[PDB]
Amino acid sequence: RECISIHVGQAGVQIGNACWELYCLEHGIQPDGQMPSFNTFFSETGAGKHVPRAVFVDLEPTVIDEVRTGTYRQLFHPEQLITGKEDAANNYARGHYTIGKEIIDLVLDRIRKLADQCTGLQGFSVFHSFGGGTGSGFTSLLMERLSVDYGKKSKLEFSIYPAPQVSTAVVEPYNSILTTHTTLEHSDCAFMVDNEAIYDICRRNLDIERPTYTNLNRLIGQIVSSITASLRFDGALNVDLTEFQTNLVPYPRGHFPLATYAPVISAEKAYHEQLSVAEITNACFEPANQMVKCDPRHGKYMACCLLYRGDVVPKDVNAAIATIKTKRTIQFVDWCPTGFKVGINYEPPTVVPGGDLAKVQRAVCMLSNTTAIAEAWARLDHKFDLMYAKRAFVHWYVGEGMEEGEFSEAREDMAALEKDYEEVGVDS
Amino acid sequence: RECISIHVGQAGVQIGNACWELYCLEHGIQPDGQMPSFNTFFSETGAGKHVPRAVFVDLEPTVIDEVRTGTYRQLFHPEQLITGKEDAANNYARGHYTIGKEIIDLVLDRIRKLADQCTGLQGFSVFHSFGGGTGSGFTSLLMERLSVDYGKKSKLEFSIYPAPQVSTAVVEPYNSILTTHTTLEHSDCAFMVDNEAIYDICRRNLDIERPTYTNLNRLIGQIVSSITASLRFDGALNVDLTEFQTNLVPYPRGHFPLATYAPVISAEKAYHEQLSVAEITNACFEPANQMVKCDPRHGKYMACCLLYRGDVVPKDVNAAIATIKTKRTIQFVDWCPTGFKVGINYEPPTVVPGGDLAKVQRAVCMLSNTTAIAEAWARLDHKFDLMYAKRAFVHWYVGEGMEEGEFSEAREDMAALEKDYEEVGVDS
Amino acid sequence: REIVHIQAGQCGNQIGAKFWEVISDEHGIDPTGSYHGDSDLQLERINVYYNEAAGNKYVPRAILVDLEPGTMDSVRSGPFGQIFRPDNFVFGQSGAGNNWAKGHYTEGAELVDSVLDVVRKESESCDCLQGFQLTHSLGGGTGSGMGTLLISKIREEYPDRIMNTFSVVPSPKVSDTVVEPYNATLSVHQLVENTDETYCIDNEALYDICFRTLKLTTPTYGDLNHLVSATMSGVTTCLRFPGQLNADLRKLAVNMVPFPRLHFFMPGFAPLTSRGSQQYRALTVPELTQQMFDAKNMMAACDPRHGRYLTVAAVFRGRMSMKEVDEQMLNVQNKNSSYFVEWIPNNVKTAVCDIPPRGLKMSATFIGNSTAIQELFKRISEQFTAMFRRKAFLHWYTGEGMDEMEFTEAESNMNDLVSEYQQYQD
Amino acid sequence: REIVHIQAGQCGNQIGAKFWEVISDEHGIDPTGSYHGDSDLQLERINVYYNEAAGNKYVPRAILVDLEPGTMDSVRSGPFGQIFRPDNFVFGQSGAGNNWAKGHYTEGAELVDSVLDVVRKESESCDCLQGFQLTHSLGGGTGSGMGTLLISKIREEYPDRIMNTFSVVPSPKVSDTVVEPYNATLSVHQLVENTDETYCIDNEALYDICFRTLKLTTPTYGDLNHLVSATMSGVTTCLRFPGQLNADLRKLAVNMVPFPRLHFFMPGFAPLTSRGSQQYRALTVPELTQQMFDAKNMMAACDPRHGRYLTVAAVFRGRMSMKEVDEQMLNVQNKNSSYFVEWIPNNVKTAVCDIPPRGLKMSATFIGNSTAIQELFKRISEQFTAMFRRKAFLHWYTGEGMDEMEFTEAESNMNDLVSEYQQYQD
Ligand SMILES: Nc1nc2c(ncn2[C@@H]2O[C@H](COP(=O)(O)CP(=O)(O)OP(=O)(O)O)[C@@H](O)[C@H]2O)c(=O)[nH]1
Ligand SMILES: Nc1nc2c(ncn2[C@@H]2O[C@H](COP(=O)(O)CP(=O)(O)OP(=O)(O)O)[C@@H](O)[C@H]2O)c(=O)[nH]1
Ligand SMILES: Nc1nc2c(ncn2[C@@H]2O[C@H](COP(=O)(O)OP(=O)(O)OP(=O)(O)O)[C@@H](O)[C@H]2O)c(=O)[nH]1
Ligand SMILES: Nc1nc2c(ncn2[C@@H]2O[C@H](COP(=O)(O)OP(=O)(O)OP(=O)(O)O)[C@@H](O)[C@H]2O)c(=O)[nH]1
Ligand SMILES: [Mg+2]
Ligand SMILES: [Mg+2]
Ligand SMILES: [Mg+2]
Ligand SMILES: [Mg+2]
Repeated sequence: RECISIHVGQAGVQIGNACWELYCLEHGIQPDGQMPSFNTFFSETGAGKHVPRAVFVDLEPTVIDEVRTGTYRQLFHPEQLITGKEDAANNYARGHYTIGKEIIDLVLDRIRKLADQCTGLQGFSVFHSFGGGTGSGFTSLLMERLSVDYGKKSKLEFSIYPAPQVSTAVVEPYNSILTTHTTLEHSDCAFMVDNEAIYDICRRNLDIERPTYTNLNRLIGQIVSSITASLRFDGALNVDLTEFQTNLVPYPRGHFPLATYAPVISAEKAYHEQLSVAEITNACFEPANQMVKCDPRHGKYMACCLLYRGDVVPKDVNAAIATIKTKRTIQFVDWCPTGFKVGINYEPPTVVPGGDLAKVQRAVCMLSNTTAIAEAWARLDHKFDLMYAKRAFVHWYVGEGMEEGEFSEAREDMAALEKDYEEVGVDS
Repeated sequence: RECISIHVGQAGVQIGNACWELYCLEHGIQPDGQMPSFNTFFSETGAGKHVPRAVFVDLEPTVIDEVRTGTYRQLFHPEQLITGKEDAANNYARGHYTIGKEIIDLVLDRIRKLADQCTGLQGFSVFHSFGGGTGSGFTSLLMERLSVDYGKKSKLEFSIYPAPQVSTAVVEPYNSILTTHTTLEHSDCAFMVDNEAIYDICRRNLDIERPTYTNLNRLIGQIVSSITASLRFDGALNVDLTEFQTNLVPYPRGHFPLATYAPVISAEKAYHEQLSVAEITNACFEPANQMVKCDPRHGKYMACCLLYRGDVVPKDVNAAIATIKTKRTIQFVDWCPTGFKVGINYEPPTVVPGGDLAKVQRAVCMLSNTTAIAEAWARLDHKFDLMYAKRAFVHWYVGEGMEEGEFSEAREDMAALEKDYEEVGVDS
Repeated sequence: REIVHIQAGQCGNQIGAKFWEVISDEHGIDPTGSYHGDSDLQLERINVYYNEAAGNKYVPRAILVDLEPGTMDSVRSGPFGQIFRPDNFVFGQSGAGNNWAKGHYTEGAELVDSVLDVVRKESESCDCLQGFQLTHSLGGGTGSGMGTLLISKIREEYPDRIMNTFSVVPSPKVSDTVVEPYNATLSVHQLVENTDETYCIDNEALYDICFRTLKLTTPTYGDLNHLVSATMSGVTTCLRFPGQLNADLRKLAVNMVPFPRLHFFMPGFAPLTSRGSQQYRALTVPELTQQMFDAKNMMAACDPRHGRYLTVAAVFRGRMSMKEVDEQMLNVQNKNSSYFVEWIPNNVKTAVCDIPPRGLKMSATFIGNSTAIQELFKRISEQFTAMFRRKAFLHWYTGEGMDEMEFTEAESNMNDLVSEYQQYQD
Repeated sequence: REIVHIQAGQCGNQIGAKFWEVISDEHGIDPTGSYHGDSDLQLERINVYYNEAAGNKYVPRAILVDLEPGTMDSVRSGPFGQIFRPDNFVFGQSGAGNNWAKGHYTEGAELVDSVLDVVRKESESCDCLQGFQLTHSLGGGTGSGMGTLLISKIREEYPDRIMNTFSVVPSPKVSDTVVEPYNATLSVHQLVENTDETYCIDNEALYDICFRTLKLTTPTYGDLNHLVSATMSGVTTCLRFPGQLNADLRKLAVNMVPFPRLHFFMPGFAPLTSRGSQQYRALTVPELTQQMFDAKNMMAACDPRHGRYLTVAAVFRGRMSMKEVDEQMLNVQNKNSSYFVEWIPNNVKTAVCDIPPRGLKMSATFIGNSTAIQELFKRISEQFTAMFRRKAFLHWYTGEGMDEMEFTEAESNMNDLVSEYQQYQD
């Protein structure tokens, strides 16, 4: 019941940096690899050194070099640090093919090595952005090959959603749309997260004046471990990744649950506050704590899963659920009666030294399949239209070999996706 | 059987400052929240810190900042300290709508949070002035929303009555009249208090040369706790807030009981004096101890309720009542035979360190529905007429969107109110 | 909560020099801009008037503007020139010659556009503007001309912000230029439509204060402009420091303006007496109210008792009781009820804050709005008509391009203001 | 990841002199070539611009080229002449006389072949070229002539490498030679087809910066070329040092070029103000963005607000938050949306790295692509037509062998570029 973590691009790697740091914090792992104690993510060598089961890929050396110069470079095996010599210029054409195609075989074989190291691989998780090159384009290439050799193993993807505020590439819509299609084709579950919503949480609930990616990544990393580490460690009601597939995807296409997380409270505001299971879950149904820029009250629910860490009793959860059903404004779709899944571990939430969040006694992760996701898609469609109407910058992809129809096609596929969410939301 | 305290404006907040200080004094609460011991007003966190169930709102930061810099800032939760960035300029138009409308949603949700924290909310009490902006206008807005979501919970309002002496806004009559109407529409019981009558008591019974608001607030705060804390703590004859509704309001409109309180005696004059239950209640029927500038001997009584703290025996009260009936000049209205309600707690009156009143062994709060209240209304009507005759300053509201007829309307509503008090006073 | 201040003309430059001196004293800011205060409260609202520069240094949120370099340089050479940033020195090189037409209409306009860009920059640096403050003359070319142009542009950009101005009012005993009434009339015409309030201070009255009450044999502008700055700082004390009543200027505006066009005010101040007698003083609120009511302590050259009051604002600094202040000010109205207009019950409004002026235990600033003010407008309008009828010197303004009707209409609006005071008078 | 830089003409030679000075400062390289830095990061990407010579000495990957020995010698005589190897000094002995025909077409070609062989040698020594950088004039004979020949040959050999160039743009107030528009037109014609991007800097604007903002009474090229070098080093800071966003020049090219033929850029820089005011500064991202947006801090003589933006790139140096930068730059677009072209949502892109410029805590480089740029082309094309119509001085180029149609077609392509800016403008 092991897994592999794949980090592509700076978005994937920098997030990964916090993720593995967190895993060290969860089990008392020293940077040197020495750890006296997580075998799902680490393998052990005869030296008593543990090695992260992960692959870090960046087509430009730069970020990988950062890894190589950091403290955890002694944790990572040199073969897991793979780099190219030039980026994809924020461009899928290069990421997916022109450049990335020259490295991907190395990458896949290192994955195989790890796959052979694992005895019972449940699956793997991938981190990347939607708008980058390496992070999007290369990622697409990668998933094409992984679904060939692994197939059936869990394909979890964590994708960063381009915000209107932050925008670092003018052709991000194009990059994102191309990517999206391929993730529809090969992922099992995609989680897109909006840095702009996260910033909002950090400035209001963590009270942070000036959020950076380093703080943003800490938040995300903890959420990801609450989903996985928490499954590995055992608790009361353990919930496997295969159950998430089974329970969260009603139709082959609706594989886009979103995440909301609480408690996200600064130490200073946590004093004085004690949240019950019910109260934390009430925070989880608030749009203001949503890690994606959309409105949960607008959309309808199809699936919802709550995972618990630390001090939680099933009974309290049962009461909390009743409250959500009655309080809310949780319009669930007829197609799914009642769909709330509950996983409860005993493992307590962990705290990062030099962190920005309070120590908490219980924590809740909300995963949910809601029709509000279409909203985000609509925003991207529009942006595409504008760029594509003029065909500004199109030569940067076409000149690398892309076909006009490929862009049309991908957009259309997203339009279909959104329409499918509409359809499922239509009660029947 | 819990409650929430809402403090709006400086009048509401500064009064509140003394109120929560008093609650600390009643139960030995440290500024840090630590208290070893009031659950109706406080919730407890796992740290053993207790948090005041209250919301403080000020459209100008200034006063809230004062709170934030005071000792009790460690008691208050940061989310309960809500502020805007500009006042209402003493003007309902802004308080109720232009400015206040932009914050009120925050406020209401924090109220909801507390409402969800309470298990059995009896209701809530609001403190504000009639003449201010935030205190009057914002308050109106607030009550409009609270009656929607809570409805039926107790709506107690404590309003400061503008004195002829103190007058800090030229359009106070206008502010007050607009407010009044809305309080008629949504409060369950309004208590208006005149700082000028209070000053008179402080200079004569407390012997204070120079009263300030800080001394004035102490007096009021104690009265308010004698009504509520005293219900929460249990005594002999406990009297709920719902009983006050039932017993003090004969018709939907007559919801304006006034307060009188005794003993209000300085330490120096209290030596040597011992007041019996009967004697204190005799002080309570004296106009000179009335906290509202009006004449109780002029008006008639419809309802009267006496609440007792400390060392009181029902028998002594029974005798005191007979004395009031026989001594007095308590012309009760035919419509209500005999209407005297008695609540007796065991909880002794408390003393504020550095206070201005003597330690007392028994204390009496008088609530009463009397026709003399019309007098005060008449004064306000006249003042309005003068301003409105010229239409001086009208552009400060109209320019913010108010309608001329709105002012006419509100006055007329007050005229109707006064006439209704007349009618009830007419014996039948 | 922030205020942008602009100094226009020598008057503006020198009065403002004293103003900023005082404000830095209020907050413990030394001439370098460094904070060495006494209290936390000194910093707590420092933002109204200052930007915090690197190193805990502060920069006054204000622009210095003129057409003569020398003046600007003399201000910059003194203490507090160092506190100002170079970015706030906007000036030309040739005065207006006391000509509103040159200041407002032509030359001053050329600088005004750059001033406005600096204004905009500062308003952008602010979190939330409360308003603007201008200091200028009613009779000078840039003070009344340029400054009024600037005002029309600022109000245009910020309709809901408070526009207030302090300005020097001509007097028969002061008058320097023959066209001073011409400049005044033209500025008044514009100010009555484009400001929320203006304070009318007359040097004549100020000289009387200096000698009569302050026992000075040689009144100088250095001290006269000091008295003005006292009143200017008084009006935002509560804004800057915690207190009990009426801190906001808008609140004050609401309570002081009964009619849109009557927005001219009579400032005054207490305690205001020489040191010789101070040893026999005993400040109480009655003492402060006695001095503030007394016309001799008004900074405006006009006795309120000749007219009638529409509004009175009194701002108190320092720890006084609520009763004492509210009883005594009520008593002023009670005792002098014959000088108040019966439309407003409770004509006297008070503001009370907890921080006293450095050196005093308590202090009080008086703002009056009485119909007596019309006399100052009579002095101007009368003098104007004498010149205007003969067109003496008019050619200097017609040389700039001003139309006789421009002046005619300006007069008309002055006449309207007087008539409106009379309508409210009685 | 490596870049080959070439200095052509006096402009190129002197601007590049400052550039290399700065780059060695960036990495702790002394004038001898020895490394004495402060950080490991200084070495970590030193390879972009340097070769490591025996003994931990570094040699700049760049070629110095001209037709006049004296210039070359003067550069070599200064600091940093020592850092260059003899192998990079390629020059003749007779200038072009400001004649593109002599530089491009005839004489300069003779040296270009030897330059190219040195270029090839250096590209062979490199692991992987990222691109090429040229520094030259648009109006001179070797700067525009020889340099453009060299460019056509380099791009020919390396089609996928980034060709960028920085070049000095003629102005009505600068113009030295009568045939300067002729040289410009001919170079433009070639550059528009043969480069990936070019930066348009105008000495006029630079002089204004020096006086207006930097308060210098005597702007000199030594300082003017300093400002250019700041922007030149800014664009590869992230390339050379770790950071968060957009390090690669190609990434920037992708985000800055919406259409193949519109590749002319407007550089600018913040903070850019004299020391006198620096004590009142407080650098924040809003402060840097205010200065970078403001047209007065542009190095190009063109106000963007006259046209409309197609793209904006902002590169930040030093430790700033992600929010602050991304919120504020978004806000620039939000507040000045009227100057952006609606085709591109999110016209402003940012790059942020972690290493500040020596002496500053933070800094920002502005690259704009606005349709306003067409004005610079109008100045050139207009002046050209006046000369061309009469054929004044043409004989000097026809003496070399240039055809009237060569110039005619060159003009045509300039006209195309302006029309394309207009097509995108609106
Ligand atoms: N209380 C004071 N009044 C002053 C002062 N300086 C001038 N004034 C008065 O102001 C008017 C003359 O104006 P200024 O010096 O302000 C003229 P200004 O420099 O604004 O414009 P120009 O026409 O371009 O000279 C007049 O009533 C003078 O008598 C001062 O320092 N204090
Ligand atoms: N910002 C700067 N512009 C310069 C400098 N030197 C020259 N120039 C500008 O460049 C153009 C003149 O060019 P040069 O000195 O570069 C001519 P070059 O030596 O390339 O060729 P020849 O025709 O063989 O002399 C013109 O716009 C000058 O005004 C400099 O040092 N800095
Ligand atoms: N949460 C989070 N988001 C990040 C982080 N780094 C980058 N991003 C976001 O991911 C996107 C940036 O992708 P890039 O860094 O440009 O590119 P890349 O995906 O690494 O691959 P290349 O384009 O080839 O360099 C933007 O939308 C950023 O806001 C990070 O550390 N944390
Ligand atoms: N008893 C008592 N009355 C007070 C206190 N503070 C103010 N008041 C009275 O309440 C009224 C003042 O309201 P303001 O302080 O002007 O205004 P506000 O209601 O806080 O709201 P804004 O007008 O928007 O500032 C006057 O009638 C005062 O006499 C206080 O602490 N205690
Ligand atoms: Mg990258
Ligand atoms: Mg208030
Ligand atoms: Mg002057
Ligand atoms: Mg030369």
